[PDB]
Amino acid sequence: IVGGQECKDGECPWQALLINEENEGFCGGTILSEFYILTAAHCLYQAKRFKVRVGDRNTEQEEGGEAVHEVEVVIKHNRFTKETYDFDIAVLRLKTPITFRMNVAPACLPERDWAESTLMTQKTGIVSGFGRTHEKGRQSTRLKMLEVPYVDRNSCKLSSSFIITQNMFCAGYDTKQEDACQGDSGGPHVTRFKDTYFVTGIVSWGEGCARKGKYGIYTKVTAFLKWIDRSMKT
Amino acid sequence: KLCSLDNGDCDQFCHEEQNSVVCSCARGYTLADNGKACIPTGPYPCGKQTLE
Ligand SMILES: CS(=O)(=O)c1ccccc1-c1ccc(N2CCc3c(C(F)(F)F)nn(-c4cccc(-c5n[nH]c(=O)[nH]5)c4)c3C2=O)cc1
Ligand code: NA
Ligand code: NA
Repeated sequence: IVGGQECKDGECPWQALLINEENEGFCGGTILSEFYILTAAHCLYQAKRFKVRVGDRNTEQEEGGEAVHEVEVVIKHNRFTKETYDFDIAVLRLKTPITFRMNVAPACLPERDWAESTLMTQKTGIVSGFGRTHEKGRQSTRLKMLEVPYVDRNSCKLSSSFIITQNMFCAGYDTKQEDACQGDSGGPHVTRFKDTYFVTGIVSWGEGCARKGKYGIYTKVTAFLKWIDRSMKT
Repeated sequence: KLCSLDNGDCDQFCHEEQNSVVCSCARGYTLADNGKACIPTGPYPCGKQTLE
């Protein structure tokens, strides 16, 4: 995250961190339930074998409430391709269930029509992650969050060099130099509704980070609710 | 207006059935007696910050 604010105690409890063999965070994830993590399909190419870290806010200090989970099943969308970045979604089933506690809790999965008419129409959402704090930088050791305005679909398509499919949405600022960045990929974009946070997006990609006239591109979670529901039964 | 008027006073999901508001909740919540609020079934319900 470039700009924004640190996630304080209990503020971003749905955040998961994908960790390689070297125990370094490379992508984010969203806790959907005790056995399932939502992430980006493209994250699965960033490491041969990876684990899931939950309840982590600072990667330098062991947090007690912090836990490492092994992946049992990787459920990747067969339609994902590096050429388009379309269908940038994957579901992970863990070997052991997550213990919910302070800093560990799932985000809600909304119903499709309501998310589209009610969540997607709010002014903003919140993106969070351990990604780079500047376009050229190292992975943050602190979990950050940033409030990001929903971006008009037409402005989104015009801002981009690449095709913005119907499985994608824009969020961010045109002038303000704050946005998600590399390493935030797979992480949550949640929308608050009456003090309840619903997962609305998956950090997917962007042309640089926090660049003027550019936005963060997210996998639209609503386009995959049935596929997510199905994945959780298998 | 129904669901367009302040989410039909629902806490969460608002649906329209026979020109009437029908509220529902995500998993881990039970719809309240007033048929509008969503009550957590146990500790750590989805979407709640753990600030306490
Ligand atoms: C494969 S393709 O054919 O190009 C293609 C074809 C079709 C569609 C997209 C693409 C595509 C374009 C650019 C990228 N890339 C380019 C390099 C980069 C870096 C960087 F600069 F740190 F290296 N970070 N990062 C990143 C990562 C995550 C969030 C944000 C973000 N969110 N909000 C915001 O402003 N940025 C930024 C990217 C990124 O997504 C990847 C893929
Ligand atoms: Na930690
Ligand atoms: Na921008």
